[PDB]
Amino acid sequence: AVKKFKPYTPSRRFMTVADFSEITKTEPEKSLVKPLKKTGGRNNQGRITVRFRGGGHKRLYRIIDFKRWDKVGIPAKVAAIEYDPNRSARIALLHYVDGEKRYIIAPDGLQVGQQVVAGPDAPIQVGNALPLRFIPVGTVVHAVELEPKKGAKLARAAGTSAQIQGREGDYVILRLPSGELRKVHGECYATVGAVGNADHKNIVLGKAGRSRWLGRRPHVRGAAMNPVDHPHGGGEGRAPRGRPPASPWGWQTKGLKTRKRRKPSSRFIIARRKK
Amino acid sequence: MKRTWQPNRRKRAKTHGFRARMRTPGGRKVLKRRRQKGRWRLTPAVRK
RNA sequence: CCGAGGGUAGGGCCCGUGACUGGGGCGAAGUCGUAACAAGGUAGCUGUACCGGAAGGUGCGGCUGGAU
RNA sequence: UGGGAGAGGGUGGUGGAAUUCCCGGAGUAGCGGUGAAAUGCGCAGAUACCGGGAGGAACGCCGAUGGCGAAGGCAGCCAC
RNA sequence: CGAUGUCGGCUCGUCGCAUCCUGGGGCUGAAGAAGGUCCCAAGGGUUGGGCUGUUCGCCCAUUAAAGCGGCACGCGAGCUG
RNA sequence: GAAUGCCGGCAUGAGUAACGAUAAAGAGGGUGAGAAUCCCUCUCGCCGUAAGCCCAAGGGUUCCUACGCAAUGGUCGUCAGCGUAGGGUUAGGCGGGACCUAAGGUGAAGCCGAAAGGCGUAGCCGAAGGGCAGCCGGUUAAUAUUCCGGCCCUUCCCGCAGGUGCGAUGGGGGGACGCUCUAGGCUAGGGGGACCGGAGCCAUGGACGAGCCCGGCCAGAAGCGCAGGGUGGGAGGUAGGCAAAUCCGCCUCCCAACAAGCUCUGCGUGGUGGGGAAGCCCGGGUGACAACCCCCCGAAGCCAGGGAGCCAAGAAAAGCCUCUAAGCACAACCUGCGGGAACCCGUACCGCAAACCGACACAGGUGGGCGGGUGCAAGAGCACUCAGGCGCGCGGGAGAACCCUCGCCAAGGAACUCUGCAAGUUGGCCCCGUAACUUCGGGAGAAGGGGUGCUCCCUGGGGUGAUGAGCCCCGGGGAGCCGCAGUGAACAGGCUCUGGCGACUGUUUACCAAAAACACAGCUCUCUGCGAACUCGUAAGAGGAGGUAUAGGGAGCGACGCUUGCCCGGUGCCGGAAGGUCAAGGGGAGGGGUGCAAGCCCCGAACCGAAGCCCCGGUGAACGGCGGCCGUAACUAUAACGGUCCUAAGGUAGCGAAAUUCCUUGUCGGGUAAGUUCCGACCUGCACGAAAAGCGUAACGACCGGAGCGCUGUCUCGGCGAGGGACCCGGUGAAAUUGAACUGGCCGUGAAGAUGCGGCCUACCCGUGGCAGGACGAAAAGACCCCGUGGAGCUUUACUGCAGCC
RNA sequence: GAGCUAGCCCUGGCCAGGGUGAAGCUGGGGUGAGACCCAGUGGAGGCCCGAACCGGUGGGGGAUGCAAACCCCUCGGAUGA
RNA sequence: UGGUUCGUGGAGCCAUGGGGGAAUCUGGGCGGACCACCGCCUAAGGCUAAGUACUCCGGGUGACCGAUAGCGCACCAGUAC
Ligand SMILES: CC[C@H]1OC(=O)[C@H](C)C(=O)[C@H](C)[C@@H](O[C@@H]2O[C@H](C)C[C@H](N(C)C)[C@H]2O)[C@@H](C)C[C@@H](C)C(=O)/C=C/[C@]1(C)O
Ligand SMILES: [K+]
Ligand SMILES: [Mg+2]
Ligand SMILES: [Mg+2]
Ligand SMILES: [Mg+2]
Ligand SMILES: [Mg+2]
Ligand SMILES: [Mg+2]
Ligand SMILES: [Mg+2]
Ligand SMILES: [Mg+2]
Ligand SMILES: [Mg+2]
Ligand SMILES: [Mg+2]
Ligand SMILES: [Mg+2]
Ligand SMILES: [Mg+2]
Ligand SMILES: [Mg+2]
Ligand SMILES: [Mg+2]
Ligand SMILES: [Mg+2]
Ligand SMILES: [Mg+2]
Ligand SMILES: [Mg+2]
Ligand SMILES: [Mg+2]
Ligand SMILES: [Mg+2]
Ligand SMILES: [Mg+2]
Ligand SMILES: [Mg+2]
Ligand SMILES: [Mg+2]
Ligand SMILES: [Mg+2]
Ligand SMILES: [Mg+2]
Ligand SMILES: [Mg+2]
Ligand SMILES: [Mg+2]
Ligand SMILES: [Mg+2]
Ligand SMILES: [Mg+2]
Ligand SMILES: [Mg+2]
Ligand SMILES: [Mg+2]
Ligand SMILES: [Mg+2]
Ligand SMILES: [Mg+2]
Ligand SMILES: [Mg+2]
Ligand SMILES: [Mg+2]
Ligand SMILES: [Mg+2]
Ligand SMILES: [Mg+2]
Ligand SMILES: [Mg+2]
Ligand SMILES: [Mg+2]
Ligand SMILES: [Mg+2]
Ligand SMILES: [Mg+2]
Ligand SMILES: [Mg+2]
Ligand SMILES: [Mg+2]
Ligand SMILES: [Mg+2]
Ligand SMILES: [Mg+2]
Ligand SMILES: [Mg+2]
Ligand SMILES: [Mg+2]
Ligand SMILES: [Mg+2]
Ligand SMILES: [Mg+2]
Ligand SMILES: [Mg+2]
Ligand SMILES: [Mg+2]
Ligand SMILES: [Mg+2]
Ligand SMILES: [Mg+2]
Ligand SMILES: [Mg+2]
Ligand SMILES: [Mg+2]
Ligand SMILES: [Mg+2]
Ligand SMILES: [Mg+2]
Ligand SMILES: [Mg+2]
Ligand SMILES: [Mg+2]
Ligand SMILES: [Mg+2]
Ligand SMILES: [Mg+2]
Ligand SMILES: [Mg+2]
Ligand SMILES: [Mg+2]
Ligand SMILES: [Mg+2]
Ligand SMILES: [Mg+2]
Ligand SMILES: [Mg+2]
Ligand SMILES: [Mg+2]
Ligand SMILES: [Mg+2]
Ligand SMILES: [Mg+2]
Ligand SMILES: [Mg+2]
Ligand SMILES: [Mg+2]
Ligand SMILES: [Mg+2]
Ligand SMILES: [Mg+2]
Ligand SMILES: [Mg+2]
Ligand SMILES: [Mg+2]
Ligand SMILES: [Mg+2]
Ligand SMILES: [Mg+2]
Ligand SMILES: [Mg+2]
Ligand SMILES: [Mg+2]
Ligand SMILES: [Mg+2]
Ligand SMILES: [Mg+2]
Ligand SMILES: [Mg+2]
Ligand SMILES: [Mg+2]
Ligand SMILES: [Mg+2]
Ligand SMILES: [Mg+2]
Ligand SMILES: [Mg+2]
Ligand SMILES: [Mg+2]
Ligand SMILES: [Mg+2]
Ligand SMILES: [Mg+2]
Ligand SMILES: [Mg+2]
Ligand SMILES: [Mg+2]
Ligand SMILES: [Mg+2]
Ligand SMILES: [Mg+2]
Ligand SMILES: [Mg+2]
Ligand SMILES: [Mg+2]
Ligand SMILES: [Mg+2]
Ligand SMILES: [Mg+2]
Ligand SMILES: [Mg+2]
Ligand SMILES: [Mg+2]
Ligand SMILES: [Mg+2]
Ligand SMILES: [Mg+2]
Ligand SMILES: [Mg+2]
Ligand SMILES: [Mg+2]
Ligand SMILES: [Mg+2]
Ligand SMILES: [Mg+2]
Ligand SMILES: [Mg+2]
Ligand SMILES: [Mg+2]
Ligand SMILES: [Mg+2]
Ligand SMILES: [Mg+2]
Ligand SMILES: [Mg+2]
Ligand SMILES: [Mg+2]
Ligand SMILES: [Mg+2]
Ligand SMILES: [Mg+2]
Ligand SMILES: [Mg+2]
Ligand SMILES: [Mg+2]
Ligand SMILES: [Mg+2]
Ligand SMILES: [Mg+2]
Ligand SMILES: [Mg+2]
Ligand SMILES: [Mg+2]
Ligand SMILES: [Mg+2]
Ligand SMILES: [Mg+2]
Ligand SMILES: [Mg+2]
Ligand SMILES: [Mg+2]
Ligand SMILES: [Mg+2]
Ligand SMILES: [Mg+2]
Ligand SMILES: [Mg+2]
Ligand SMILES: [Mg+2]
Ligand SMILES: [Mg+2]
Ligand SMILES: [Mg+2]
Ligand SMILES: [Mg+2]
Ligand SMILES: [Mg+2]
Ligand SMILES: [Mg+2]
Ligand SMILES: [Mg+2]
Ligand SMILES: [Mg+2]
Ligand SMILES: [Mg+2]
Ligand SMILES: [Mg+2]
Ligand SMILES: [Mg+2]
Ligand SMILES: [Mg+2]
Ligand SMILES: [Mg+2]
Ligand SMILES: [Mg+2]
Ligand SMILES: [Mg+2]
Ligand SMILES: [Mg+2]
Ligand SMILES: [Mg+2]
Ligand SMILES: [Mg+2]
Ligand SMILES: [Mg+2]
Ligand SMILES: [Mg+2]
Ligand SMILES: [Mg+2]
Ligand SMILES: [Mg+2]
Ligand SMILES: [Mg+2]
Ligand SMILES: [Mg+2]
Ligand SMILES: [Mg+2]
Ligand SMILES: [Mg+2]
Ligand SMILES: [Mg+2]
Ligand SMILES: [Mg+2]
Ligand SMILES: [Mg+2]
Ligand SMILES: [Mg+2]
Ligand SMILES: [Mg+2]
Ligand SMILES: [Mg+2]
Ligand SMILES: [Mg+2]
Ligand SMILES: [Mg+2]
Ligand SMILES: [Mg+2]
Ligand SMILES: [Mg+2]
Ligand SMILES: [Mg+2]
Ligand SMILES: [Mg+2]
Ligand SMILES: [Mg+2]
Ligand SMILES: [Mg+2]
Ligand SMILES: [Mg+2]
Ligand SMILES: [Mg+2]
Ligand SMILES: [Mg+2]
Ligand SMILES: [Mg+2]
Ligand SMILES: [Mg+2]
Ligand SMILES: [Mg+2]
Ligand SMILES: [Mg+2]
Ligand SMILES: [Mg+2]
Ligand SMILES: [Mg+2]
Ligand SMILES: [Mg+2]
Ligand SMILES: [Mg+2]
Ligand SMILES: [Mg+2]
Ligand SMILES: [Mg+2]
Ligand SMILES: [Mg+2]
Ligand SMILES: [Mg+2]
Ligand SMILES: [Mg+2]
Ligand SMILES: [Mg+2]
Ligand SMILES: [Mg+2]
Ligand SMILES: [Mg+2]
Ligand SMILES: [Mg+2]
Ligand SMILES: [Mg+2]
Ligand SMILES: [Mg+2]
Ligand SMILES: [Mg+2]
Ligand SMILES: [Mg+2]
Ligand SMILES: [Mg+2]
Ligand SMILES: [Mg+2]
Ligand SMILES: [Mg+2]
Ligand SMILES: [Mg+2]
Ligand SMILES: [Mg+2]
Ligand SMILES: [Mg+2]
Ligand SMILES: [Mg+2]
Ligand SMILES: [Mg+2]
Ligand SMILES: [Mg+2]
Ligand SMILES: [Mg+2]
Ligand SMILES: [Mg+2]
Ligand SMILES: [Mg+2]
Ligand SMILES: [Mg+2]
Ligand SMILES: [Mg+2]
Ligand SMILES: [Mg+2]
Ligand SMILES: [Mg+2]
Ligand SMILES: [Mg+2]
Ligand SMILES: [Mg+2]
Ligand SMILES: [Mg+2]
Ligand SMILES: [Mg+2]
Ligand SMILES: [Mg+2]
Ligand SMILES: [Mg+2]
Ligand SMILES: [Mg+2]
Ligand SMILES: [Mg+2]
Ligand SMILES: [Mg+2]
Ligand SMILES: [Mg+2]
Ligand SMILES: [Mg+2]
Ligand SMILES: [Mg+2]
Ligand SMILES: [Mg+2]
Ligand SMILES: [Mg+2]
Ligand SMILES: [Mg+2]
Ligand SMILES: [Mg+2]
Ligand SMILES: [Mg+2]
Ligand SMILES: [Mg+2]
Ligand SMILES: [Mg+2]
Ligand SMILES: [Mg+2]
Ligand SMILES: [Mg+2]
Ligand SMILES: [Mg+2]
Ligand SMILES: [Mg+2]
Ligand SMILES: [Mg+2]
Ligand SMILES: [Mg+2]
Ligand SMILES: [Mg+2]
Ligand SMILES: [Mg+2]
Ligand SMILES: [Mg+2]
Ligand SMILES: [Mg+2]
Ligand SMILES: [Mg+2]
Ligand SMILES: [Mg+2]
Ligand SMILES: [Mg+2]
Ligand SMILES: [Mg+2]
Ligand SMILES: [Mg+2]
Ligand SMILES: [Mg+2]
Ligand SMILES: [Mg+2]
Ligand SMILES: [Mg+2]
Ligand SMILES: [Mg+2]
Ligand SMILES: [Mg+2]
Ligand SMILES: [Mg+2]
Ligand SMILES: [Mg+2]
Ligand SMILES: [Mg+2]
Ligand SMILES: [Mg+2]
Ligand SMILES: [Mg+2]
Ligand SMILES: [Mg+2]
Ligand SMILES: [Mg+2]
Ligand SMILES: [Mg+2]
């Protein structure tokens, strides 16, 4: 769990990598991948709309099953656990007794060779998927649909988890990975357990070059630019911001709430986020 | 040192060529003007 | 060949000494407070941590070498 | 070999009292605090009372001058 | 101001004299030696170094002496930067 | 007659600079009206990981031959990439199309936009990626995997034979993949041979020799051999692969699992077809019936989709195999054989350059492959050389100053200078040895030394082969020889001590700045619950992301260590269903106009009425800020201490004459003979200070300070020598500039610095090589500075609007 | 107008040779078992030296240039951002 | 909000982006806010020659040019570059 290195180079001093101990298959399923078109941050106009993207490692997309309710009552064996470069979680390859194969994001505690199943009847065991209304209150859970049949949306990053606090009406109350308390419909599926690879957050990139491999190009401070470029531009020598800290587009970036006031979801959010 | 003109037959006909001018209103006005001035060639030569 | 020693370079140990700096001891009648000895007027002491002109204070845990 | 007491250790679970916050109700002119006050909180509806919800910590009675451990130390209850 | 390149250093001089040294003098509170002060004198001479961009100055070791000033603060179609 | 006017023409500078790498030339013969320059020969020199040879791009006849020399060629020209004419590029297999998909572009359906237009799944287009059949030699003045020779191969059509449930733009398999390291066996390529073949050679003192010199191959179907790649076989069930399916997928059972078998490539052999040198003759003949063998080195290439380890987790689609649906099983497909058919476009030539990009026959720039040998530890490094290619399209003399590039130097050795700038020194390999400090990796090639050639003798292990000889790679030991000197030549660190800044490798002002600046791992704040926030767009649509709070955006700080204090009064942001103010709208007290009148029309107070602002709170790794004056101790001095005024609060730790200190070279210490710099200290900090972070910090740095050693032409202080220029002769022949010129010194005068005025002095006429004081010398209508009710970038609590948001 | 230049997207290619010797594995020691130690093996890395290639540090030359950014000597990176 | 001479003006008229929303002659618009009288005209469908504009083209004519003029072009010019 997080391997360090000897300081035999200045960058190896602090660079740490994952242990990869839970991986059991080093190549993807040839029928479950398709090429992932790198955007480099540029949109259909050819315009940079997200800055500092691009130049990272070539990748293939693993088609993940964020529905699960496709195959109610059809068990599947956990055949392997693999690396996916498109998310922080690991992925679990499932051989359905159908002969169908699919990926799910691999929760913590999963083990190759066990069995998983989805549906109202499913037992409350790591890997099983159920509509939220059938899962006991207080269960930790991931891959939650935000609306019935729309796809697992919440709790998908490595180590994240959501907890069913209680129920009212057709809706159940979850505490999200951000500490938010939110109502989600009871028909919404979810999978029990937390997402695996929790040590993902203790990784130290270690050098500039590791951000580049991930496609993260260098971020330039507004204070290093000129008035034409950014509200923090200019100054003779260094300069404090000398005005409320703004983004490149001039909106304040220190506390200014940006969520839309009249949003229809506000009726389903019980309490804003945590720390 | 390396200079600005680096000829490329494929780049030429795809940027200034006849079929490129006909795809936009601005390119068509070029040819309209260029015809109206009696220019002997509407479009740069490139040997395909 | 060896060789007293001379020469070159680099280490180790000890002694003297140094602008200045740190506390220590001692010094009949200096300044500031009053922490301990009575429950010493907030019981004291304690390891540690933080803080404060100073003795000290305070938090956590501990001891009775604590009075009623 | 056959037995016996015990807060001895570790892991995993789990119960109620109470404090705090938030929601709702009902209700009004102060609450809180000290040696005495004041800061503070309260008509933007506090305190006191009821209902619900969220969370963390410590285990009241039994508890004793008691028991266990090499010492430090170990106290709700359940299982290994 | 349709441009007179601006500090200092180097190189290369040349001039003035209110003379730093050498030469000639008077006065001296000039015994001697060595000084003080003024007069005459521009022929020649007027060192090497440490610090600083420095001019200047301070210091070290000497010296007969280690002079002051001018020449677009002499000298960038001569160099340095 | 002037506009630094416009256009043209012609002068000055001037027979001046220059003639484009310092790789280099000389002679003989020839051609021609004419020759340093063209052709031929010999001699010399230069490149040889190229300055040699293939390929691609770009260029577009420049290629070959004949005849020419006006211009082009920096001179010449008889020559040429020039002029005229004639000739030259040949493919089922090479490259591209009639095949595939990539980003991207386009775009049925569909969406959007005043118009023009913008998007957009499928589809289609799009290549140097995938896929797909030719190798050797010969021939031409000029093309050749293209013509010809030999030996091979593919696809389409039709036929015959045999086989089979045939059949597709649909299902499935496959195609199908990274980086680093790398095994086995081969080939490419190279080295040696006492062997095989070869025209000759014996010089000049010796050698007739195991002598010298030249050469000892290439391609090749099936089969076979060696080395490798891919690959389980059978049955039962099936609900999944958007219909079907015997294929695939999943489960169960049997058999076989480092194999074998089957299959596909590489290499070898292989019927057969080729090639074949020095030398000597005149590109050709001969050599020649040429020989065509053994040994060794050996890839980065091949077998290959090989293996291992690793994290950053490494295209698609067709060809192809298989599965079946309609349909059809007189068909259709598969296999083999045979004949027939096989289209379009490119192909010349230059191609690190005189033919491409740079206005030039321009010292610049331009992607891929091959790139020999010997020695130096390796190598594509360095030196020399093969093959092949050149001597750079002005030359001949001379032997000045001065310039560039280069060599050396007595004694001294940084005294030079802003600075050791520059140049010395050091220099590879092997062995010995190697400090503070440290994050234990390092600092480290620290430092400092010793060795290095050749001959003879003995000796150890390795690859090949076989276990031996031979060949080849690594050594150990002993005795000697020579020189000033043995990495004898070329290529190849000077070192240390101590400060500042920045952790680090990186990045940057193309073309005056490479840095301390930017970035950077890491830290904190804050926003965002997904049709996310945010960003681009009028929009649709996109990016964010086929991601989901261990995620994503924004901001500051900048590895790491130890830390980051107090102030929320003002601005910002966060919260606050009360209160105040609040526009449209609601309301309608009450007036007004007009009409004979019902009516029509106008204005209008209270009162309700959003966000915003006001108001009450919170909030600093949010904008920011963090006092003054007076007094006090048993010597003096200084104040732990007290007084009072003010503030929102009064700068904590740490550091300090500092990249910050004005006074200032502060003061004291160190270093020095001497230290405005440097280091260490003190603290009256003009005017440090804690994420515009504070203080340290091993390692790192073409950064910037200070010092020492070494060593030097930097210097005292210069001298000599080399080449390339300058100089002279022959050839060609510019430039800016230029009112006109018959254009001297001084002292004056003058718009205040006079060749040109006054007075005096000096001076025969004209040049060449030189130096730069003047012609307020040339160049650029001064960038500084001011002015203009000139302009542009940028800012904000300047004004007024706009997008955006509420 | 992105045939220059800046960034990104798709698909290809390139980086002689030498040095250092991480994790891992193996063996030995050690212990109750361990950690840990030693040796061999291995071949990591914005590691080290140095061509090609990419740069442009310092000086000199050039300055109507060979060149509207060049030449020479010196120097940086050279498996990687 | 646009048009008109009309820039919010006492601002009608014409047109229309939004909200409300009739009537068929005893219906409706206008005569510069509005009201009355007096008058003018019949919206929410369409077409319609001529008289007006211009000169790529062809003629005729100049107190128009005469090769630096007149078109950029008298000529192989939108060419060479
Ligand atoms: C590299 C070569 C060029 O020269 C220069 O760059 C040198 C460094 C210059 O300084 C030049 C001479 C500039 O001239 C100076 O400009 C100053 C503001 C004013 C000076 N003047 C006495 C006051 C004046 O001499 C320049 C404005 C004039 C140029 C355009 C010029 O005419 C020639 C330029 C060169 C020769 O190409
Ligand atoms: K100025
Ligand atoms: Mg590490
Ligand atoms: Mg390691
Ligand atoms: Mg894992
Ligand atoms: Mg794949
Ligand atoms: Mg696929
Ligand atoms: Mg981007
Ligand atoms: Mg696009
Ligand atoms: Mg586009
Ligand atoms: Mg962005
Ligand atoms: Mg993963
Ligand atoms: Mg829901
Ligand atoms: Mg990546
Ligand atoms: Mg940054
Ligand atoms: Mg800046
Ligand atoms: Mg801009
Ligand atoms: Mg701005
Ligand atoms: Mg600013
Ligand atoms: Mg800036
Ligand atoms: Mg700035
Ligand atoms: Mg500043
Ligand atoms: Mg700045
Ligand atoms: Mg700031
Ligand atoms: Mg400010
Ligand atoms: Mg701002
Ligand atoms: Mg916003
Ligand atoms: Mg929230
Ligand atoms: Mg180009
Ligand atoms: Mg092309
Ligand atoms: Mg092309
Ligand atoms: Mg192109
Ligand atoms: Mg083109
Ligand atoms: Mg024509
Ligand atoms: Mg055109
Ligand atoms: Mg002696
Ligand atoms: Mg006390
Ligand atoms: Mg006391
Ligand atoms: Mg007490
Ligand atoms: Mg006591
Ligand atoms: Mg105090
Ligand atoms: Mg306290
Ligand atoms: Mg206590
Ligand atoms: Mg007591
Ligand atoms: Mg009220
Ligand atoms: Mg002036
Ligand atoms: Mg002038
Ligand atoms: Mg001038
Ligand atoms: Mg001038
Ligand atoms: Mg005298
Ligand atoms: Mg006298
Ligand atoms: Mg006397
Ligand atoms: Mg004199
Ligand atoms: Mg001085
Ligand atoms: Mg001066
Ligand atoms: Mg001074
Ligand atoms: Mg004297
Ligand atoms: Mg003066
Ligand atoms: Mg001067
Ligand atoms: Mg001068
Ligand atoms: Mg100059
Ligand atoms: Mg000067
Ligand atoms: Mg001059
Ligand atoms: Mg001069
Ligand atoms: Mg300077
Ligand atoms: Mg006139
Ligand atoms: Mg002129
Ligand atoms: Mg003019
Ligand atoms: Mg003119
Ligand atoms: Mg002219
Ligand atoms: Mg003349
Ligand atoms: Mg002339
Ligand atoms: Mg002339
Ligand atoms: Mg002339
Ligand atoms: Mg002359
Ligand atoms: Mg010239
Ligand atoms: Mg020249
Ligand atoms: Mg000769
Ligand atoms: Mg002739
Ligand atoms: Mg000739
Ligand atoms: Mg001739
Ligand atoms: Mg060679
Ligand atoms: Mg051309
Ligand atoms: Mg040819
Ligand atoms: Mg002729
Ligand atoms: Mg000619
Ligand atoms: Mg001629
Ligand atoms: Mg002639
Ligand atoms: Mg000519
Ligand atoms: Mg000629
Ligand atoms: Mg020429
Ligand atoms: Mg030809
Ligand atoms: Mg042809
Ligand atoms: Mg053929
Ligand atoms: Mg070809
Ligand atoms: Mg066809
Ligand atoms: Mg296609
Ligand atoms: Mg389109
Ligand atoms: Mg296309
Ligand atoms: Mg292709
Ligand atoms: Mg062949
Ligand atoms: Mg012929
Ligand atoms: Mg068959
Ligand atoms: Mg079939
Ligand atoms: Mg098929
Ligand atoms: Mg590929
Ligand atoms: Mg890797
Ligand atoms: Mg071969
Ligand atoms: Mg060899
Ligand atoms: Mg010979
Ligand atoms: Mg195999
Ligand atoms: Mg022959
Ligand atoms: Mg014969
Ligand atoms: Mg493999
Ligand atoms: Mg595709
Ligand atoms: Mg039939
Ligand atoms: Mg055809
Ligand atoms: Mg053709
Ligand atoms: Mg050809
Ligand atoms: Mg040529
Ligand atoms: Mg060629
Ligand atoms: Mg080149
Ligand atoms: Mg090439
Ligand atoms: Mg030439
Ligand atoms: Mg050239
Ligand atoms: Mg070669
Ligand atoms: Mg070597
Ligand atoms: Mg050359
Ligand atoms: Mg030449
Ligand atoms: Mg000459
Ligand atoms: Mg001469
Ligand atoms: Mg000599
Ligand atoms: Mg000599
Ligand atoms: Mg010497
Ligand atoms: Mg010395
Ligand atoms: Mg010395
Ligand atoms: Mg110097
Ligand atoms: Mg200095
Ligand atoms: Mg220095
Ligand atoms: Mg040297
Ligand atoms: Mg050397
Ligand atoms: Mg160490
Ligand atoms: Mg050494
Ligand atoms: Mg040595
Ligand atoms: Mg010898
Ligand atoms: Mg063997
Ligand atoms: Mg020697
Ligand atoms: Mg070296
Ligand atoms: Mg300093
Ligand atoms: Mg740096
Ligand atoms: Mg640091
Ligand atoms: Mg740092
Ligand atoms: Mg850094
Ligand atoms: Mg620059
Ligand atoms: Mg610039
Ligand atoms: Mg430039
Ligand atoms: Mg420069
Ligand atoms: Mg700079
Ligand atoms: Mg640099
Ligand atoms: Mg920068
Ligand atoms: Mg930090
Ligand atoms: Mg926008
Ligand atoms: Mg999206
Ligand atoms: Mg997407
Ligand atoms: Mg930075
Ligand atoms: Mg910073
Ligand atoms: Mg430390
Ligand atoms: Mg505040
Ligand atoms: Mg505030
Ligand atoms: Mg407040
Ligand atoms: Mg309204
Ligand atoms: Mg009336
Ligand atoms: Mg309001
Ligand atoms: Mg403030
Ligand atoms: Mg302060
Ligand atoms: Mg404080
Ligand atoms: Mg503190
Ligand atoms: Mg100080
Ligand atoms: Mg300061
Ligand atoms: Mg100072
Ligand atoms: Mg100062
Ligand atoms: Mg001083
Ligand atoms: Mg001293
Ligand atoms: Mg200091
Ligand atoms: Mg002081
Ligand atoms: Mg500061
Ligand atoms: Mg700040
Ligand atoms: Mg600052
Ligand atoms: Mg510091
Ligand atoms: Mg440090
Ligand atoms: Mg340290
Ligand atoms: Mg650096
Ligand atoms: Mg640097
Ligand atoms: Mg010299
Ligand atoms: Mg010479
Ligand atoms: Mg000529
Ligand atoms: Mg005249
Ligand atoms: Mg005259
Ligand atoms: Mg005057
Ligand atoms: Mg005068
Ligand atoms: Mg005169
Ligand atoms: Mg006159
Ligand atoms: Mg007169
Ligand atoms: Mg006169
Ligand atoms: Mg005279
Ligand atoms: Mg002459
Ligand atoms: Mg002359
Ligand atoms: Mg002159
Ligand atoms: Mg002058
Ligand atoms: Mg002008
Ligand atoms: Mg002017
Ligand atoms: Mg100007
Ligand atoms: Mg300027
Ligand atoms: Mg002014
Ligand atoms: Mg004004
Ligand atoms: Mg004015
Ligand atoms: Mg203005
Ligand atoms: Mg402006
Ligand atoms: Mg580009
Ligand atoms: Mg391009
Ligand atoms: Mg490389
Ligand atoms: Mg090793
Ligand atoms: Mg490296
Ligand atoms: Mg350079
Ligand atoms: Mg460059
Ligand atoms: Mg140098
Ligand atoms: Mg220049
Ligand atoms: Mg160069
Ligand atoms: Mg060089
Ligand atoms: Mg290197
Ligand atoms: Mg390398
Ligand atoms: Mg008005
Ligand atoms: Mg109006
Ligand atoms: Mg109106
Ligand atoms: Mg009717
Ligand atoms: Mg009527
Ligand atoms: Mg009516
Ligand atoms: Mg109307
Ligand atoms: Mg009306
Ligand atoms: Mg009317
Ligand atoms: Mg009226
Ligand atoms: Mg009318
Ligand atoms: Mg009508
Ligand atoms: Mg008409
Ligand atoms: Mg008409
Ligand atoms: Mg006519
Ligand atoms: Mg006429
Ligand atoms: Mg004419
Ligand atoms: Mg005319
Ligand atoms: Mg015309
Ligand atoms: Mg003309
Ligand atoms: Mg043209
Ligand atoms: Mg022409």
